[PDB]
Amino acid sequence: QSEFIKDSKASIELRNFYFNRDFRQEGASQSKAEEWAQGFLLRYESGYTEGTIGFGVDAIGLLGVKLDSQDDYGEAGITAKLRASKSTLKIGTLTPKLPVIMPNDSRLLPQTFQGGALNSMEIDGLTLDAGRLKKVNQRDSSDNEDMTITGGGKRQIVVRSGLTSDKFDFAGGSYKWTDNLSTSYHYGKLDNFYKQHYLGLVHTLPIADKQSLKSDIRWARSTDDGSSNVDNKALNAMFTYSLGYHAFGVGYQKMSGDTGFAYINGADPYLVNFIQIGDFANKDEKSWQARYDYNFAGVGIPGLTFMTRYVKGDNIDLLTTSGEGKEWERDMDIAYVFQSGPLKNLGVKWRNATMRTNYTNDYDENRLIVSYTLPLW
Repeated sequence: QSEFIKDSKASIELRNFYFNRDFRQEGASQSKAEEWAQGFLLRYESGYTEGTIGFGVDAIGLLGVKLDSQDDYGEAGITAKLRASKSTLKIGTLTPKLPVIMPNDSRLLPQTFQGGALNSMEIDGLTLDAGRLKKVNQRDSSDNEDMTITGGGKRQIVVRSGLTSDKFDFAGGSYKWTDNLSTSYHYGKLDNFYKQHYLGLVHTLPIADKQSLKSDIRWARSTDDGSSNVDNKALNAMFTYSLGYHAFGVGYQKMSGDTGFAYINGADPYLVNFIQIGDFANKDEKSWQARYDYNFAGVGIPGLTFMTRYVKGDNIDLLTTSGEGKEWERDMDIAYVFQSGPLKNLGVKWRNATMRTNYTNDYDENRLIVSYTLPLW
C-alpha cells in the first residue's frame, strides 16, 4: 500500500474550447459555424498494491458544456489495472496509442473506448500489446456505442447498410534494435469492416549536437472483413531534420488500392500527412508535406512555440466523374505555456487552417484551446 498511495495521482483540468469555421465558395463566405464549450476533467490514477500481482484502479470524470453556437455531455469511466512483473492488463475505459488506433483528443473531451488491453515489456527492448475494444465513447457524446469506419469524402469506402461493430481486436509489438532504431508490426481488425497490418521503422540519426535527422517510415495494408470493400495500401514517411530550436520536416504519403486508408470512425488516422482539416487519405491520393517548427526558448520567451505546415494532395479518384481531384491545406499553430506567476502552467493554443480543393467544399477554421491542469496532490 506504500506504492499504491505514493504513486497515486489526481487532477482536475479546466478546458476551454473555441472554434469557428468559414465555408468558402468563390472568394466569398457561403456559411459559418462557431462552437464554444467549457470542459471539466477529473482524473485519478492509483498506484499498484504490493505483491506478485498488483491491483490498481483509474477513474475518469469528464463533463462538457456547450457555451453557445444536449448542452451537457461527457462520461465517467473506471479502469481496473493488473500488473505482474512488467506486464499490465487493463479492463474498462481504455485510451490506447497505437499505429492501428489513435484515439481523438483534439476537441474538448477525449474519445475513449471500453474493452481490455495488455501491454508487456518482459524482454529488454521488446514491447508487446494485445486487446479488444467493444465500444467507443466519442468526444461529443455521453455514452458508449458500437464502432464504425471513417467514411465519406472520396475515400470510396463502401459498407453494408446499417453495419456496425462491437469487436476491434489488436495485437502488435515493437523492438528497439539500438537506442536509435526501432521497428514495429501491428495488427488491427474491426470485425466485419477491415483487417490492417501496419509496419513501422523509426530511425533517429544524430549528426552532432544539437543536430538530428529522424526518419519515420510507415506502411499499412488494409483489407476487407466480409461486409465492406476496404482495399488499401498506405505508404507514408516523414523526415525531420532538427537543428537547435528549428525543425524542418518533409512528408510523403500515397494511397493505392480501391479505397483510401481504413480507421475507426472518430479516431485519428496514424498518417504523416493527416493534419488540421484534411487527412489526405482519399482513393489514390498522393500528398507532400513541408513543415517548419520553431521553439522561442532558443531566444526570449520559453514556452512559446510556432509551427506551420503545408500539404499538397493530388491524383484523387473522383469516383463518379473523370478528372483528377486535388486539394491543399496550410496550417499555422501558435502555442504558449505560462512559465511563472500565478498563471503558471496555463496553456493556450491557437490552431489556424485553410483547406482548398478543386472538387468539394472549401473552408477556413480557427481553434482556440485554453487549458489549465491542477493536481489535487
